[PDB]
Amino acid sequence: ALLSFERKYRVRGGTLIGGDLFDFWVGPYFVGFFGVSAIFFIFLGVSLIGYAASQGPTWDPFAISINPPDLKYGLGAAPLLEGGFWQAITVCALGAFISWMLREVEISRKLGIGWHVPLAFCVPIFMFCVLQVFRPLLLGSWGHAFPYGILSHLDWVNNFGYQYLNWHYNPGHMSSVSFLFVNAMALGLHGGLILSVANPGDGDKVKTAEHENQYFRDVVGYSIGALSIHRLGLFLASNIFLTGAFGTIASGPFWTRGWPEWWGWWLDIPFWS
Amino acid sequence: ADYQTIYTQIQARGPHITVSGEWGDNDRVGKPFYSYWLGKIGDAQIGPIYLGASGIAAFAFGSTAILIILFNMAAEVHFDPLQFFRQFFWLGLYPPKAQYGMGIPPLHDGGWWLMAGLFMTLSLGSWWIRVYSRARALGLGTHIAWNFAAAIFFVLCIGCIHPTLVGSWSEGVPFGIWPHIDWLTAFSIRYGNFYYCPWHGFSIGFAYGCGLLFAAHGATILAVARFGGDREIEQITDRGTAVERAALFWRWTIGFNATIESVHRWGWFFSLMVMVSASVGILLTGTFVDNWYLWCVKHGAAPDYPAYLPATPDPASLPGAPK
Amino acid sequence: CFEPPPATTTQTGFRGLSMGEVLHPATVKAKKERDAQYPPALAAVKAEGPPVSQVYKNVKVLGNLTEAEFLRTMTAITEWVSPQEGCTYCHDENNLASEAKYPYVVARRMLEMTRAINTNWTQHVAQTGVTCYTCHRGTPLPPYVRYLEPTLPLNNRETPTHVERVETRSGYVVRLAKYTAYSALNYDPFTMFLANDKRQVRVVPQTALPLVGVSRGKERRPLSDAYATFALMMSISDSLGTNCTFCHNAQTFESWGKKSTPQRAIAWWGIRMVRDLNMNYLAPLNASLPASRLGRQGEAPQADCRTCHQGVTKPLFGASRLKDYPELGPIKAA
Amino acid sequence: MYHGALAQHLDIAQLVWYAQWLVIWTVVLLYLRREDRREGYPLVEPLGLVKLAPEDGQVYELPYPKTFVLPHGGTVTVPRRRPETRELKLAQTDGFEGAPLQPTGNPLVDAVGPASYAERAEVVDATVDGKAKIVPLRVATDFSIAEGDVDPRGLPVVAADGVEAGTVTDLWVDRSEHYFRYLELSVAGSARTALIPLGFCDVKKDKIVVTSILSEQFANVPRLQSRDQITLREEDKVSAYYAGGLLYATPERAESLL
Ligand code: BCB
Ligand code: BCB
Ligand code: BCB
Ligand SMILES: C/C=C1/c2cc3[nH]c4c(c3C)C(=O)[C@H](C(=O)OC)c4c3nc(cc4[nH]c(cc(n2)[C@@H]1C)c(C(C)=O)c4C)[C@@H](C)[C@@H]3CCC(=O)OC/C=C(\C)CCC[C@H](C)CCC[C@H](C)CCCC(C)C
Ligand SMILES: C/C=C1/c2cc3[nH]c4c(c3C)C(=O)[C@H](C(=O)OC)c4c3nc(cc4[nH]c(cc(n2)[C@@H]1C)c(C(C)=O)c4C)[C@@H](C)[C@@H]3CCC(=O)OC/C=C(\C)CCC[C@H](C)CCC[C@H](C)CCCC(C)C
Ligand SMILES: CC(C)=CCC/C(C)=C/CC/C(C)=C\CC/C(C)=C/CC/C(C)=C/CC/C(C)=C/CC/C(C)=C/CC/C(C)=C/CC/C(C)=C/CC1=C(C)C(=O)c2ccccc2C1=O
Ligand code: HEC
Ligand code: HEC
Ligand SMILES: CC(C)=CCC/C(C)=C/C=C/C(C)=C/C=C/C(C)=C/C=C\C=C(C)\C=C\C=C(/C)CC/C=C(\C)CCCC(C)C
Ligand SMILES: CCCCCCCCCCCC[N+](C)(C)[O-]
Ligand SMILES: CCCCCCCCCCCC[N+](C)(C)[O-]
Ligand SMILES: CCCCCCCCCCCC[N+](C)(C)[O-]
Ligand SMILES: CCCCCCCCCCCC[N+](C)(C)[O-]
Ligand SMILES: CCCCCCCCCCCC[N+](C)(C)[O-]
Ligand SMILES: [Fe+2]
Repeated sequence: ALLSFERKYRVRGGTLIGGDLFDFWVGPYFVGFFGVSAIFFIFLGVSLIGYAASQGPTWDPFAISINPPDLKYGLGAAPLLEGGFWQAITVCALGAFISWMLREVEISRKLGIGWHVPLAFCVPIFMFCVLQVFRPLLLGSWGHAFPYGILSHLDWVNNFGYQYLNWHYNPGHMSSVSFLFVNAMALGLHGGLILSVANPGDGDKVKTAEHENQYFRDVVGYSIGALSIHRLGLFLASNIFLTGAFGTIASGPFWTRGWPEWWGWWLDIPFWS
Repeated sequence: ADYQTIYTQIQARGPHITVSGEWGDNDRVGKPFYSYWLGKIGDAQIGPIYLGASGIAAFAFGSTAILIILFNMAAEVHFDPLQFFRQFFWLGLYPPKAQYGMGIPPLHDGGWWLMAGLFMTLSLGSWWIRVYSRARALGLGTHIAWNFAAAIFFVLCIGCIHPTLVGSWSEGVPFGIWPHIDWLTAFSIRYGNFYYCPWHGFSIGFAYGCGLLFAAHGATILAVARFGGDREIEQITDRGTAVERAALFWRWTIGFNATIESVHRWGWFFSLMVMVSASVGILLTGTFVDNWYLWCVKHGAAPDYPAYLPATPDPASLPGAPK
Repeated sequence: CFEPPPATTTQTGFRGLSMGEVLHPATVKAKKERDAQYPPALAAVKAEGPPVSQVYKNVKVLGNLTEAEFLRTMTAITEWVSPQEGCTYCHDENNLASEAKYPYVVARRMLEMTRAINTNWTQHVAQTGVTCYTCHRGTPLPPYVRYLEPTLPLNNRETPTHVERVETRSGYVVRLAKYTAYSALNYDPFTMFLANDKRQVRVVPQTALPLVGVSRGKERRPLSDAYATFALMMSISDSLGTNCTFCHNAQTFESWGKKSTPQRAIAWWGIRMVRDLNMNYLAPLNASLPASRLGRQGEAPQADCRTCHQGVTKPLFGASRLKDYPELGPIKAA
Repeated sequence: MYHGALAQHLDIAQLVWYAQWLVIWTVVLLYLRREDRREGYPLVEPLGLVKLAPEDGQVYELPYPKTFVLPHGGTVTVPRRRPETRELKLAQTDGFEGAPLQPTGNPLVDAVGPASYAERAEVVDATVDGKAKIVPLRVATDFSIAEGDVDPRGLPVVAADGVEAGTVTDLWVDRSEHYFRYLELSVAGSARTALIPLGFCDVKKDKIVVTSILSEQFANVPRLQSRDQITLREEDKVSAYYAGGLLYATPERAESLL
């Protein structure tokens, strides 16, 4: 079934690849060539995870872990039960994500809207590539990548941090965190502001664009504006990863010591030492 | 491309708007000024700002906390200005190092930390009254204040509620750039690895989720800026093609969708739940769980791995081992 | 500002746990070149004639050795401790039995200490062992020692800036930080944990839930203990030129078995050895040293992990002279 | 004993785990997902089988209606039944229910696909004090273009075929936000004026470039009822027409890009 306003928008066209062949919907979902490829990659990847898990020690969902190869395999293919499942699953994951992104482009084109959403989605895909592909390529082994496990991936994050003694002092991390926090805070502020205008309470009147701007101008001395808060939110969120990626890539390939010691560039200047 | 979604190509200037509040119209100060460069990416107008009693009080209480912290940091470098500037990030005002339980620590071992905390808490509460009151003055709902209240409560959990619940001021967060960071690791270690605290996981899920949602929502609105999607209030009261297309983009992509009003409820909820989750986690830590990793082992969740180098018995447990 | 690639990496845990060493080839090479200065073993001598307990006047430790063997030891000790100054650093040139110079009596105690390390602390030093060189590296004052307050530079052969000097109060936070791998942790782990056996390094509970009777108010260890253990761990890491994963799976720092490496157990024994060295051999030397050697509270310089290791996971990359100088231990009982 | 330990091998944190999930799912499913259905619902089914017989689930998924009290009089209640009456100049490409539709005429004029507009109120959007919000500078005489920016008046508008479609005569400003939203142009060879949203304009020093439509297509841009004000529905009609061009300005644009 369709939303009451939907039918007029369900026109042919807007595809990147394939034309009319896959230009249709299944229930609410648009398909397209990239919907077909997405489903293929999801099916293969999830099947491989199921099979890999069935060969390990547990069916507990928190405890299951599908891991990359030993460092000694370098950038070569590993045997299936020694890291090869992880390699195949990683390929499926990137195929799925990229297909998802390009499907969003087709959907955007069909609707006549900007492609900002799939462009924004490129950011987490890029970060996944930093962690699983680029950094391991720079260090010479797939085995530096993270394992697929709900809790196990956290054991990887934990050890990776402590390999650099105190990862909190990583300047790319400091930037990434600050963006994470300001973004969460800003989303709260923006959601609450819009709801506060539309829902004044008590049979009071819905307020106005002028009231929205007046509120922040009063509380902090500045209002960014209605369009610009959306540009800002996209910027703050994206920069969680666009800045964090530098901190991740630096650790190993460009810095081998603890992170606190990096700050010696400042602390150890002769003038004040 | 829609160049307007990147920057404002042609800026408008006009007479400044003032919306009257129920009270406080005479406490706005400053003369607005305009930045051309800011105007490319936001509103060009800066100021005026509202004063009022609650904001004045927040600044007085907050400045007092800040001065207590700075004066203790300065004592740490024996009042040497060049070393203060050099060493600033490493400097801090610490809670008690000795265990006095809930006893008021002496000034030289945590008492100034406690004082700074009190003045900071007063500042926060004072600012909260401003955030709440200003909404009421302008005939708006109090959604922002309730979100801010959750942030403040979290800070109270780590600063003084957890310490009270386990009965030691030694557990509070130090003031200082690096020192407040160091606390994170000390706390995680003491409580058996915060990765294994489910509420740490919930708080992260929500915080990452705010990333996803603000990227998604910001991008959605820019994608429909050609249709005036940024005029969200009248899109709520009178649905336009902007939000019809936004909803269909999502419906067609993920199989379901929000409305222009309800997406702001999702974002408010996600943001609130970062702080609510974190607070629950902290309230349970030390009170009811001592080692999160072991609590996960107990409940059957923790992953286990083969040894790579030989498994290593605790030498303290070996026959004839010294203490 | 940064370290150019490639990095050398090792694996120290199950695949996919990010456990292992991370090393800069140029730094490894410089440390190997420094440690390669260890003089070679002197030529073997035939044991002949009587023990020097019968030939010389004032031999108390090395009495079983023959004359040629004992003079070989003196040559080696001179290479390792006082090569610039020579035999007369410790001796009156006109009476080799005289104890008039303070280094003679210290040297005799050091001979005992070295024999004790190599005999009684094999759980740490194995069959690599130590010689005088391991710590001294060719100077009477070993380059890496600790006082009862933090000191800079770490290497005492480097000239200190005014702010580095212990008398400059404004420099204290930096003296601390450079001992804890640049952290801001406000604890000196040498005096807290290595100078003696008064404090427990372990800080993490061994049960999921808090035990009633140790978990409220003044029953509890203050959180400061956890920051202080962290400070010690930063310091040990930097002392050995390594990171946490050389010893631990950070999943659970407190666990042994599959959660720790064999190096963690060796480190445990090292903490005990260092405390024995400090309490029973090094600290009591303040009575035998001139005031110019002592710290501001009258203490003798003492040892930490860095004293031997000097930024390497095995001192001198595992070089050994144990079979070359059996007189330095292990000594057969008794 | 242990703090937190309860009967039957349970502990307080373990109970809180289940409770937190319960709270999350309750808010997500019972509250947020129903807020999400204040527009577009109930769903519309092919042919009909309409109602007749409204399924229980059609009631359960909806929240109770809310009523907004509008700033300038009247109220708006959602969800509410909102018929889409206007015959659609679309035909089926295939009989199966997920098949796309295709335009039976000129889709820009017929307002289908990405040329669709919403049935917004035929009311002029208002400022906080009840003046027309979106108005040309000839009316908003207290507004001006910031120093440093292009004044587009007099400039040619150049369409996707690179042919000049007309001349810019004014800018329409949002008096509430202080933000330009439309350019107004005189259409060459037609004897008419047309608006264009700024989001479809690439503003250059010597021309306005518009890639969304061809020059000849400016002749049928939707026309305002009045010279100096615009209704919310007219705004939707005008923006939708250019967006239609993105898919329909030439036959190639609906077809695969690659
Ligand atoms: C002990 C170790 C620590 C550590 C170690 C650590 C490391 C090693 C790294 C981070 C990184 C990061 N850390 Mg840090 N950290 C953080 C915060 C953060 C993040 C902001 C940042 C980026 C995360 C990332 O890469 O996600 C990645 C998320 C991705 C790739 C998501 C991909 C999504 C995908 C495209 C789509 C997936 C689809 C699903 C499969 C679909 C499922 C189907 C369903 C839903 C239908 C905070 C706030 C704290 C606090 C409060 O202390 C903290 C402490 C710590 N960190 C410790 C000190 N941290 C990273 C960073 O940037 O460092 C500079 C990083 O590398
Ligand atoms: C550099 C640091 C990283 C990091 C650090 C990190 C931390 C520290 C924590 C998480 C947590 C989480 N991480 Mg991880 N992580 C996850 C997924 C997850 C979830 C299991 C969970 C909640 C995430 C969430 O709500 O996000 C926002 C997204 C929302 C709200 C949309 C819904 C997403 C959905 C819950 C995803 C579920 C994924 C499936 C379980 C994966 C399998 C999919 C297939 C098999 C169908 C993915 C899919 C990836 C990929 C694809 O790169 C990733 C990468 C990384 N994580 C990096 C390695 N992550 C938290 C947790 O509880 O772990 C147990 C947690 O504490
Ligand atoms: C080795 C130690 C680690 C650690 C230790 C840690 C601890 C101890 C705690 C967290 C907490 C949290 N961690 Mg974790 N963490 C996080 C993420 C997060 C956050 C989502 C979450 C909540 C904190 C927050 O939002 O504070 C930012 C927001 C704040 C502080 C609110 C401020 C509001 C306030 C009103 C602002 C006031 C400003 C005023 C102007 C100030 C005035 C100044 C004065 C002087 C006048 C990630 C994503 C990772 C990754 C990727 O590894 C990570 C790893 C780690 N954490 C390690 C396991 N983490 C918290 C938690 O959830 O616990 C269950 C928590 O307490
Ligand atoms: C900086 C900006 C950010 C950002 C932004 C945006 N985010 C988007 C969009 C934008 C703009 C979208 O448009 C898109 C979407 O539609 O949204 C509803 C999307 C989405 N963000 C998802 C998850 C998500 N985002 C995260 C982070 C950020 N998002 C950051 C913060 C995080 C974490 C961990 O932080 C997570 C988990 C999905 C819900 C969805 C992709 C669905 C997918 O790709 O479908 C296609 C793939 C599948 C349905 C399954 C694939 C299964 C593979 C083959 C097998 C599993 C392999 C896997 C590697 C195993 C991991 C195990 C694990 C335990 C370690
Ligand atoms: C998940 C949800 C989250 C969330 C939510 C929310 N967070 C809010 C609100 C909501 C909803 C508000 O309504 C309120 C506000 O008003 O927003 C505009 C606010 C706040 N979040 C601040 C900072 C912060 N939030 C953080 C975290 C999260 N927040 C998490 C992530 C973090 C970190 C560490 O992550 C930091 C540093 C301040 C800017 C502000 C409090 C000012 C105060 O209590 O001051 C009290 C103290 C003083 C006034 C004197 C000292 C002056 C200081 C140095 C500077 C104060 C600046 C102030 C704006 C003055 C401007 C006027 C000036 C130009 C003349
Ligand atoms: C082995 C095996 C069986 C494998 C499985 C194979 C498989 C997947 C088969 C399926 C085949 C089917 C059914 C169909 C084929 C067609 C096809 C391509 C289907 C796709 C199926 C599929 C993979 C579905 C999964 C979809 C998915 C990734 C869902 C994730 C949802 C999540 C967790 C979202 C997180 C963000 C979030 C909290 C959103 C909630 C709030 C919403 C809805 C925001 C969106 C939104 C925003 C952001 C606005 O700004 C906005 C503004 C104005 C109006 C509306 C909106 C609006 O709706
Ligand atoms: C301090 C680091 C020493 C240096 C340098 C040298 N010697 Fe030494 N010597 C030292 C000690 C502690 C002892 C006593 C050892 C013991 O077991 O108690 C000695 C002893 C001698 C003796 C025997 C003297 C006697 O009792 O009659 C001789 C002949 C001797 N040492 C010679 C010698 C030479 C030739 C050295 C430079 C090559 C030399 N010593 C260095 C401590 C130190
Ligand atoms: C081997 C050379 C180690 C390195 C490198 C690190 N640690 Fe360690 N750790 C080591 C030992 C031998 C011990 C036990 C000492 C004892 O006397 O019992 C520890 C202990 C810890 C603890 C406490 C565990 C407990 O049971 O409570 C923690 C939290 C800890 N270590 C953390 C840690 C970190 C964060 C490190 C890198 C900065 C690190 N350790 C390094 C041995 C070794
Ligand atoms: C008995 C009971 C119930 C209560 C006792 C009294 C009481 C309420 C005590 C409360 C104590 C509290 C809440 C302590 C909280 C401590 C916390 C959360 C400290 C956290 C971090 C502090 C940091 C980073 C401070 C660094 C400070 C400086 C660099 C000095 C100047 C600081 C600034 C100018 C503000 C930071 C700027 C930021 C906006 C980017
Ligand atoms: C926030 C209240 C207003 C503050 C008043 C300060 C006046 C500064 C005037 C300088 C103008 C700077 N300018 C216009 C070039 O951007
Ligand atoms: C944490 C509370 C500290 C008390 C000091 C704050 C007092 C300000 C109250 C002003 C209230 C004025 N009002 C009602 C107009 O909002
Ligand atoms: C962020 C850490 C999350 C850890 C979650 C641990 C939850 C434990 C309680 C449920 C365990 C259920 N079980 C046995 C199926 O795993
Ligand atoms: C750990 C954070 C928990 C986040 C909860 C995520 C909520 C997204 C759920 C969407 C459910 C969709 N639907 C149609 C089934 O209701
Ligand atoms: C724990 C959060 C994960 C939630 C999983 C997201 C649900 C995927 C459903 C896609 C379509 C949903 N539905 C049934 C409304 O169409
Ligand atoms: Fe919005």
